[PDB]
Amino acid sequence: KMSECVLGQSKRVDFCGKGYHLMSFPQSAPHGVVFLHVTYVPAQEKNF
Amino acid sequence: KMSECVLGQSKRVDFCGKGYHLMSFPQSAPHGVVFLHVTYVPAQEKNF
Ligand SMILES: *[C@@H]1O[C@H](CO)[C@@H](O[C@@H]2O[C@H](CO)[C@@H](O)[C@H](O)[C@H]2NC(C)=O)[C@H](O)[C@H]1NC(C)=O
Repeated sequence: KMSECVLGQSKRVDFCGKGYHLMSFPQSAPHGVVFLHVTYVPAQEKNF
Repeated sequence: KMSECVLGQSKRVDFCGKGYHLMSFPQSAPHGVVFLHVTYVPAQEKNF
């Protein structure tokens, strides 16, 4: 995920958050890593 | 695979069946899952 979510834009479904992946930012944690995932989500549909 | 083969279209080779991935349908099995992989296979080539 560090390579595919932070150093790129992934198309893999539900791999870099929920929605359409735009970008991610890492944060360190005591014995691990926290990813902040920024996604695009559509809203307010109409029928045509 | 449930995320990437069923909830979307994958470009990963051989991850969602043999051929060019179109779509997949899940089925429940006892203690497991069965994937029905729908693929696109070209046929009847000519040379040019
Ligand atoms: C396209 O042309 C090639 C030859 O350039 C065909 O390959 C030949 O196929 C025949 C019959 O199977 C063999 O006897 C030859 O040995 C093959 N040639 C070579 C050099 O391998 C090929 O069959 C053609 N493709 C189509 C779809 O007709």
